[PDB]
Parts: sequence; C-alpha cells; structure tokens
Amino acid sequence: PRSKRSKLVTLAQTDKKGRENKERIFDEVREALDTYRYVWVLHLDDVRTPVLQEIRTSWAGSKLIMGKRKVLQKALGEKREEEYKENLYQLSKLCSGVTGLLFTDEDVNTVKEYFKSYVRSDYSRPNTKAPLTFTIPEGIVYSRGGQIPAEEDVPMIHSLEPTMRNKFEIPTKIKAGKITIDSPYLVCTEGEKLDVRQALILKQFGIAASEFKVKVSAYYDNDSSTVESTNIN
Amino acid sequence: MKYIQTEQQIEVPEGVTVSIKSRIVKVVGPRGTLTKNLKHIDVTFTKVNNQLIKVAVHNGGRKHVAALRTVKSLVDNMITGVTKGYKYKMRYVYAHFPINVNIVEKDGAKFIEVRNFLGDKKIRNVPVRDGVTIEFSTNVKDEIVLSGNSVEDVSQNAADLQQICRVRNKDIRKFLDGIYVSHKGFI
Amino acid sequence: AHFKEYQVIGRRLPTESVPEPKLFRMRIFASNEVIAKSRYWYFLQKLHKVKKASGEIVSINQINEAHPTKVKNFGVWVRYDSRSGTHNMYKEIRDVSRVAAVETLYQDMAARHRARFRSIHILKVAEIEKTADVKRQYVKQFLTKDLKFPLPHRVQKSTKTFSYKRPSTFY
Amino acid sequence: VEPVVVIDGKGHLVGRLASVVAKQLLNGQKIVVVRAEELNISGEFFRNKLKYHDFLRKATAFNKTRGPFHFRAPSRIFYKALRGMVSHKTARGKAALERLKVFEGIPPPYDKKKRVVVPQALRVLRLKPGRKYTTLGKLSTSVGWKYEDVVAKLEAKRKVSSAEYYAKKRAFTKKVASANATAAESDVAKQLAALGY
Amino acid sequence: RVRKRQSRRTSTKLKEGIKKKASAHRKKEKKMAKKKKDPGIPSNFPYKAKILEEIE
Amino acid sequence: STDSIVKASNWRLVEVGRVVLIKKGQSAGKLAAIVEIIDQKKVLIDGPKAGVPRQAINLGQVVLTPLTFALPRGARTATVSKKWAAAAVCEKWAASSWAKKIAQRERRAALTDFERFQVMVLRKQKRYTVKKAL
RNA sequence: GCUCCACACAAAUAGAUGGAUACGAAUAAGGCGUCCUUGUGGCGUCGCUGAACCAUAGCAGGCUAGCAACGGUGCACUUGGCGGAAAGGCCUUGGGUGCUUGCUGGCGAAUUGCAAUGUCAUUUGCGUGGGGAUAAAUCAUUUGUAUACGACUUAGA
RNA sequence: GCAGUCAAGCGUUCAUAGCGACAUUGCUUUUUGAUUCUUCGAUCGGCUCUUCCUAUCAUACCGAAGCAGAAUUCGGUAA
RNA sequence: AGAACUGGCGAUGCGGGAUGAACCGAACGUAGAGUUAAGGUGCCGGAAUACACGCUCAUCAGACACCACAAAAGGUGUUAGUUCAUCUAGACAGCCGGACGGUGGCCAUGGAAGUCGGAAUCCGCUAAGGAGUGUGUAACAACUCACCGGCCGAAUGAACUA
RNA sequence: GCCAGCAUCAGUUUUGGUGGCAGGAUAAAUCCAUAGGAAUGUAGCUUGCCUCGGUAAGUAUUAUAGCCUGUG
Repeated sequence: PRSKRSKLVTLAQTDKKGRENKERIFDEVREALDTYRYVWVLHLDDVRTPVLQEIRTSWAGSKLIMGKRKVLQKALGEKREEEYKENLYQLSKLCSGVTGLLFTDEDVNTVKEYFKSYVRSDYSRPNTKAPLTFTIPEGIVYSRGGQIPAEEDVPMIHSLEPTMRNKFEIPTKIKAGKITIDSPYLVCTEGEKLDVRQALILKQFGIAASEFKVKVSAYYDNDSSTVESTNIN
Repeated sequence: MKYIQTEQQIEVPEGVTVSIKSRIVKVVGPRGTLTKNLKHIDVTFTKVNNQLIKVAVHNGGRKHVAALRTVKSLVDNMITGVTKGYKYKMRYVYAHFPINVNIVEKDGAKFIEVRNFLGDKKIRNVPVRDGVTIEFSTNVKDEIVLSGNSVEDVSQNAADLQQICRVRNKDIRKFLDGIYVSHKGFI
Repeated sequence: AHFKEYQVIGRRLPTESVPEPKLFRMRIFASNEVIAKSRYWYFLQKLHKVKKASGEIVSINQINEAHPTKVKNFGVWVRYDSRSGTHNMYKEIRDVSRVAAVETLYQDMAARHRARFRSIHILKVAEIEKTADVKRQYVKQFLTKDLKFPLPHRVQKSTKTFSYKRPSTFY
Repeated sequence: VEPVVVIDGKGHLVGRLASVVAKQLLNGQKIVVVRAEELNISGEFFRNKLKYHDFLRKATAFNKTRGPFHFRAPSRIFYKALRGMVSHKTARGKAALERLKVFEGIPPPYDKKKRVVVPQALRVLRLKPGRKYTTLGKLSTSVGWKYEDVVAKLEAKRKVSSAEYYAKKRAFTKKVASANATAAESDVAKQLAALGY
Repeated sequence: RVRKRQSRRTSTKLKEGIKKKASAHRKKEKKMAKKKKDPGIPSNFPYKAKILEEIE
Repeated sequence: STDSIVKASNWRLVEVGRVVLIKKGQSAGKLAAIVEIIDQKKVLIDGPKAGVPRQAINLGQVVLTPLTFALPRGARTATVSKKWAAAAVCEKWAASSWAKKIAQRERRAALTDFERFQVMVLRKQKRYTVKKAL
C-alpha cells in the first residue's frame, strides 16, 4: 500500500459532475434538434468567456450548446444507422475540436455574414505566428514592455523577476525595486511560429494583437434533412 | 509479482551508431563518442532494425523494472549528448566584492580559479572534467557556459562550482553572492 | 499429504416416526477416509443437528478428475474465521487438477498469510470454461498467444565436491 | 581422489568453503587455498566492515597482548572462519589444520599446478542475482592490510606468463587434434568407436 | 567507531519468568472474560450469477 | 560499417514444441515435447515415442534442448506422435553431440573386461601411428 | 676433532600403493576453429560435469629369434635460455646408452599347497680410503656510554 | 491525580448498553511583571590513580530560526 | 494472597534442551544384534549443503512463540486479499486553453478589489468556473487550484485486513 | 591348545529382484467411432500497410493445423 505518490487534497466547494451532466447535454441537444430548424457547427478552439457570452447575448432566441465532442457525436449519430435524423452523421463527422453546436430558426445568410464580419482582438495563442515584433528596451522594463511611452506606465512588480528569469528564460537583474536588463531582448518576429513562452511573454505584457474570427464548417436543415459545407471565418 | 517479461524501447536516429556487448555500451555520433558500463544491472539487450533497440527483464520485481526504465533514460541521454550536446549557463553575482573567475592550466589539468568571493584571499580551485569546455559568455555580464556531451560531467562540474562558493555563517536572506545555474539545455 | 477428493454421504440415524432420512452429501479434500469423515461430521454439526453417535455415513467414495491431463484455470472461494468476523477470498490457480490446485493453495496460504489447515475452509473450486472470465493478472499472464520465455540462470546440481571447469550458467 | 587439492578462492563464499574444507581435512585430505584476496562474502561492504569492527573492538582489558588477535589478511580471515568450525583445541583438530595452507595470490610451486573450485560454494551459483556482495581484499585493506598493491602487481606478471603457456599449449593441441582427425576413419578407429572410444 | 550490540542469549531465569507471567495473564484474562454477518458472494468470482438461482 | 552491432545472447526458450530431456524420475533420460505451459515452473509434456506418460512436471526435472518442432497448443498424444514423426526429431537428437556422448558413456559402462583390454591394445596401435604423424 | 666418495647393516610411518593433468575473464555470458574490413566483427562448432584426459599386456613383470618404421620413452652426460612471491623448477641442442606391447614367434613359472598387507616406492654408523685443510665463543681480567644480580657496553697476546 | 465534555474506532448474533486513542474543561489560589525572596521530622564526604558509557559542557563539521553584522537560542553526526 | 484435588522432586540415574532438582521423552541387573522415542541431519557433531511451493535484505535481521512486557501506533519497504467508486458518451498522469458576469457583494480602515479580519455566502450565463484553494501586491495586477474542455488511447483511485 | 576361511542348517534382523491375484466409476484417463459447439481462429477468402512477400482488421467453424463438450 506504499511507495505511491500522495494525492494533494484540497478543500473547495465545487465538485465533479459525472455522467449526469453528459446525459443532460445529450437530452438538451436531442430535444433542441426537434425544435429548431437549422443547426450549425462552430470551431472555437481558444476563446474568452466574455467573447462567448457576447456571441450568446447576440441572440437569446437561438441556442448554443458546448460540451464534449464524443457526446455531441453520439447525440447526432456517428454511424449512418445510429442517428437521430437522416444524413446527420455527415454533419457529425465535421466536428474537429472544441465545437460549439448552434441551433437557430434564422436565415442562412444572416448567420453567414455575422460569423465572418465578427472579429475581435485576442492573444497570439502558441503554435500560431503573430503579426508583431518586439525588442524590449535595454533599461528598465515597464508593465506594458515597449508599447506606449514609459512616462505613462510604471515599472512592473519585483515579484515577476523569478518568473521572467526562470520560466521565460529572460536574462534579468533588479536594481532597487525596479527590474532591469542590459540589452534589448527580442522576443518574436513576424511570420515566426510562436512557442509557449513567447505567448506567455506577450500575454504578461498585455498584447491582444491577433484576430479572433470564429470558423464555421457546415450547416444542416431539418425540413430538407441535408448537409451543406461552407468554410467561413 | 515476477512479471514474466517487461520491455522498453530505445530510438536511435540515423547518424548514431550503438555497439553493445555484454553490458558495455558505446554510442558514436557527430559530436563525439561515449562509453558506459552497466554490468551492475542484470538486464538483456536486443536489436530490431537499426533504429530500435529493446531492453528486457524476465521474472523480476519492482526494483528490477525501475532499473530497466533508468537504463533506457541513460542511453537516451547518451544519444542526445552525442547528437546535440548539453549546455549549462551559470551566472555569478556579487553585491560589493567583484568575484573574479578565470581559468588556469596547471600541470595540464584545466582548473577554474575563483578569487575574491565575499572578500577572501583564498583562491578556490575547481578541476575541469574531461569532456567539458568552459567559455566566458561575451556581451552578458558575469556568465559562464559549460558545454559537452556528458550531462553527468557537465552538471556535476556546475554543482561543484555552486558548492565551492557557498556562504558560511551568514544570513542568506541578506547575502546573495554566489554562482548559480541560470539555464540548462542543448547546443 | 498429496490430497484426494472424497464423496461422503450421511443419513442421520433412523427412528420410528422417521424412516429414511434425507442423506446429506459433501465433497471433501483430504489425505484419507478418516480425515474426510471427521471433516464431514465437522461441517454437518455446523449445518444441521447431527452427531457421530447420532448419525452414520452411508457411502464414502473417491472422485478422480475426468481429464487429469487437460490444463485448466480454477477459481477458488476460500474463507477463514479470522480475526474479525469471517471474510472471504477469491484466488485463481492454473493447474491440471482440483487436487493440485488445493495443495498449492494450502501451501500458498501457509506462506503468504501464516494461515493453517485448521483455520482454512474450502467453499468452491470451479474450472473456468471461457477465457475473458479470468480476472487475476498473474493467470492472465500465461494465456497470451505463442507464449515463450527463457530460463537465464541454470545453476547445475553437482554430484561431486570439486570441479575443474569454472562452470557456466547459460541456456 | 588426489594427494593434494589446490583451490582457487576466486568467486567463492567464505563460510561454505570453510565448511567443505574443514570436513575434508578432518577426513584426511590435504588442501591448499590460493587467491584469498579475491574471495567473496554475502552482504554489502558496509555490513561486513561493521562486523569486523565489532570483532576488532573485542580485546582483553587488563592486557591487550593476550587477547583476540585480529589478523587483517584475507588468508587469516578465512583461517579464522575455518578454525571456528574445527575443534582446534584437540590433537585431531591440530593435525587437521596442519593439512591446510592458505595464501594471498598464487605463489610457487602452486602457480605451475592445476586449481579447482567447489560448486556448492560459488557466489554465481549459490547467490540470487540482484544481491550485494563484498570482497575480501577491499575489506582487509579497509581494516588495515598494507599489501594489496603488491599482490596485484605480481598477479599481473603471473597472468602474462600463464597466457604465454596457454598460447603454446593451444597450438600444440591443434596439431594433436588434427593428427588424430587424420588418423580417424581407419578400421582401428572404427573398432574403438564401436567399443566407445 | 561502532558501538555495542545487545545479546540474544536467553538466560534461563528470563524464560522461566516469562512462562510464569503468561500463565498468570491467561488466568487474569479468563477472569475478565466473564464480564453472524455472513460476508456474502464476493466479487471477482466469474460465475457468481448462478448462485442466485438455486433459491426457489 | 556504421550500423548497430547489438548482441543477441541466444537462449533455449520454453515454448510449445520445445523438446526436452528428462534427467530425473521414472523416465530418467527420455525425450518429451512441451505441449502447454502451466506457470513459470510447470509445463505439460508428452512423449509417446519413447514411452513417457503425459503429465505435469516441474522444469527442474527436465532440461531443454535446442530442438523444437511445429505443434499446436494443447495437442493430444496422437497428434504429438504424428508431428514428432513428421519432424523426425529422434534422428536429429541421435546426430547431436550430446546424445552421442550419452551413448558413448553407456557403451563404456557396458564394456566387459576383455573389451577393455581390446580397447587398450587398439589405443596403443593408434598412438604409434599418431606420434609418427607428429 | 672436521672433510669427498668405489656403500656391510639401518632408517620411509596424523597414514604412497598409476599420474596434484598449470590460462585469464564473464555468468542477462563464454571456450575452440576459421575468414576478413582487425573489430565490442562475420561464419561454423562445443558445453548439459572428471562417467574426462594421459598412461595402462610382460616373474612386482624374466631369457631369446625376427617383421615394419626413425617414432616413443628411461639413465648419465652435454648446449642454450628463462624463472626471485616462499625463484629450487620449466623448456631446449647434440651424442651415447638400454628398452619398446606397433606386428609375429620360442622357452621358464608349478609345492606360498583353497586366503592371510604377504612386505617391493636417506646416511647420520661403523669395513669402505674419498683422504686433504687448519676457527670461534664463554669463564676469569678490564672499561662505564650500562647496571639490584643476570644482562649490556668496551679493551687486552 | 480526581471528576468531566467530545468523538477516530471497537462495538451479546443490541443502532439508541458498555469500552474508547488523539484533543479538551475545572481544582492548584490572585490577572498589571511587588514575591522581600521566608527553609517545617530523610534511621554519609574526601584523597591517590586507571578505564568505560553517552543521555555532548567546550572544541570540530552542519541544519532551522527576523539569524543585518557581533553574540545567542533550538537541534543533527560525534566520546 | 487463601483454600481443594492431581503430578513430580525430596530418595532418581539415562537421551535431548549448548549448560541447569523439579521442561520433553523414558525409569536402571551384566552383554550382544535390530527398531525407535523426545530432539535433530552446513562444520564443530553421528545423520539429506535432500525434494517442493511461497515470503523476507534488516547501518549490528532472524534462528519457538505467548493481543506475557516494552504496545498504542508509525513507515513513499514488499507480497497477497476485501469493499466502494471512474472509464471509448475516453478514466489516472502529463502539457495547452478556459477559469466569466452583477461585483471593487456588506461591515469595518490610512489602505484590503476572492486571499490581514467579522458576518452573509445569492442569483445570472454556462462546458465549467468558489461572493473563492494557496503564493503575491501598500492596494490593484499576475500566477495557482477547485471545476470544464482539447491532445494523448486503457486501465485507474481511495479506504481497509492479513 | 591358539587364531581363522568355506559349505549346509536353525533363531533374530536388515536390504534388493521377480511373479500371480482382488477391488475402485469392475479406476479415471489415453485410444476408437459418432453429434454438436466455440477461440489464444487452421486453411481459404475480402479490404488495406505495402522493403521485392511479410503484414493490420473482417470473414469463415476443419478445409491443405487442431482443440473442447456429450454419448457409446
């Protein structure tokens, strides 16, 4: 019973959900299929909850169901035999990653134009090159780190120097409470496939200079019971 | 429970050549060669096809299985060191007394010489190990880089450096002078 | 010793009022008929109100395995009134006969638990017909396709005291 | 089955070798042990060094000159292990121990002679693999034996001479075996084959 | 410098006294003495669904 | 010559079809084929040719040979005999060094004193010619 | 009084009665042979105990006649080299000297009586005449670098 | 120590008997470092000299401490 | 500690327990052969370095135990079991991302925004997201877990017993 | 008179070889025949990885391997 790793227990309020949540999502999607006319698939791989809430508040009449890929695959039907309605696994197979499956009764073209005109700012999200280039100045670094006049900003907090020095691999010293470096550290170049620590550096300095525009792949109509594929971003 | 047979796989890239009689292991690649004795271990080796070498243990327990996994890890480290290499960057810091770090060749032995640590006249000498190369990093204040293929020798020399300059009978909350490992990685 | 399986039947003695009573049967693992009959009465006293003087044994018989060369995977229920109220155990043994399974079971219990013949109770030994009903991993180890394994340390029994060879343990 | 038996101590266990040797001397066989410095004990070095220290702190208090005499050499360690088996306080035990000779290394005349082993005392056969063991030269040099550096220097010469001897003998044997193979297929050899030779 | 070691020799007085100690404690426990739930059909038994059928 | 040269360290493996020599028991020097594996220490063997009964046996009682032949798992005695004959393992065993050594030693044991004298005379005759050749 | 040999008798005894028959290293690895790129190589082969190998016929081993081969082995000389851990042994050259069961022959054995272990493997001691060469210590005396007495330390033809 | 509280477990084939680890309350006299300190019936101590134990006072090496240094406190190996 | 039987020593040698008045066996004439008891079979030491299955590594293991003492437990040493749970609508471990909104919730204070403290501890939108598990800031920030999702692709976790 | 060897016997004892019998499920088995069944899936076949013919998943119940159960 021994020579194991002890699980670090902590005492919080929230608790795991289990199979009841998944069955609830299953029943919800299956009862909304009968209700609404059109159903769409939206690939939302890395999002902010306020952006998702904006997308949801854009229509209180239409539904948006997130959840687990394999659960929505089962609700729709992955096999041509196992399916709720006809030609539905043809849609269910399109789901790739984080899929937000939307239901509506609204016209095709309103949705199509909305989800290509909708664009927001977001972080650069590693494994994705960034359209920016940053040499930090070679003096004292500020909370924005080379984005505005330093006379606006204040120096960052001394508590971040272990983080910058170890996790971000920046060469860092501090003279009094201020953080300092000797030479201008370049972090990234445009058209350079980003890595985790570059992304974290840009996040720490507060750089949302990437275009979040949701991708839509397919679309299915209940009365026609047909699929239709439109890669629109 | 006396597992009837347990196995681990070792991947060999194209430039690397691995030679294994009884439990001696020779690994040759671009950056050089490496040798290691594993006769203490009592496992079995075998080859599949020029890129995959398997190590096996028959009728053994928990400690034997652990020895299998760490053998795999050691051979993988050898391959990584002969292909890419190991590079450890250390930085030496001071508040008042500038620590002077130099190299000396004494009887052809390559000692590292540290002077004036916290204001002492003692001269701290650290022998450099074979397969380790010291250079003083340019355009970076008070940094020294140890490069080689033996991660063991490189890390142990860095440890010797950061241990020889330990502070004695002083609050380390106040006295920050020392030599510390800044970065580990490849070449 | 090397056990045997014995069928035993008991009659508890007739009376007026009750001719031909109900003939309870049991299967026993034991070295010989004496021990088998003692165990029979030992279990029958627990189950029902009988006594060696109040009852009699009808037919002691032996049971030989139907296929004592076919290899089999036995599952055994065991229990032993220790230390708490009685608690059960399920074990799996790969062997040819119920006798061998019971023998190696008694030895394994004596080794791994210091639990003794007096302490042990055999509930049910049962062959498992289908694979994938085998639950324990040490028996699952030996059912794999085209199983092979070596014996890497050979040490040779030597009849003499001295040897002129610097011996070798190979295979 | 011999007048005298030379035993190479390499790869052996001290107590088991002591037992078989003692019971042989008490039966009347003359035995000569060599390479005691390569002898082995079960258990890690630390344990047996601790044991020898436990033995070494024992001494008559009012006069140390008359107490247990702690001999440091491997030959003497083996002799102690053996003498503790034999009833050495009898004439029979004395005569038995006088049939024994223990040597560090292989000196003359035994270097030019055959050596044997005892398979029920060998480490590789008796011990399970994955078990720490101890060697007697290391132990004795730890507890104060000041001669391990000469015995190695001398064995390194003995081995070279023996290798020359073996290289000569091996070519002679090749010649002999080839001549025998050529003599084979003769009717004399066929008769010998029939009769088992 | 290793220290002493306790001895394992038993010195007869001790084993007599222990026998007497136990012979007294047994009487004391016998004197204080003056003041089931069957565990079921355990799992991992593959053919457990058949014992539920000999009842009726 | 820049390929890996890892050793093999061949071994006689415990497998169905592996034929074995029984070194202690009632058989005492007979052959049999492993037909099934009971555990790390026990196997099921069957030799109908030399006449050993099908049984469970510990591995200490037998010694594996380098020979093997095709045999399904859990075969019966008749199938064992058929595969035995088709593979012709007895002839390979007879040709092997090992069996020749056994046969030689039992011949030497069965030798009579007169045959011993003959062998000595023949050895002298051979020695003369061999020492002449040298 | 001591000393080499041309040996009458005594001696073999914690226990002869064919031979103590020489690689190292590893053991989840090795030995032998062979080939070549000389390697942590390729190929073949062996183990699974010395139950081996070598010797081994003759009166406790005789006296003789041959056949074939120039091999084997013993004895004493002789050449040269090696070996210092306790070497004290190992190998080698040559010529003598015998024997040879490698093969074929001829004589003798007997009565130790139906078994009795049935005895077989240095010298000091006196014949031996080899037969010539010519040291020390202790006591006593003395010294005092020493000392209870012994001892120690020195000196003395 | 006495008397209690609680409850992790044990628990006549007891749910509402009993036992009960770890914690914890009261009594001991007081709240403002004024306590004048204040003893109340036992049927050994001192020389020479040797050794041993460690349960380490100092010396040696380390760890943790609001340990600035200096000094000190607690602790580990160590006779 | 008192009484009531019983057995033995005292008076009694022999074998064993290394040794022993009261433990095991067994009671005695002088001898021989055989078989055993109790206890034992690596050497001392007569007799298996026997056979078989497991477990165990102890920086002074153990080599008759006795919930007889130290005693009630502790331990990331090991083995075998019992119960309850999670899992191809993907479990455990790792990386990555989300981790929101009313709201900087109310008292308090020089300041305290989830995290010096006291007391509420609600609803909303959710796949899920505590009026907040910890680090941190003078306060914010940032990081983190609790909880959810993506990649990975099959077993895993907890409590107990021996 | 003293010490011994051998043969045939007697008493006590120990240790080998071999033969005839009776039982048990009138052993069980193995073995022979026959009816079914299945997988740690044989042949064959289908689709593919695809290093020259080795391969993964699907099929198929003895086929160019066999096994299990029952009955006799």
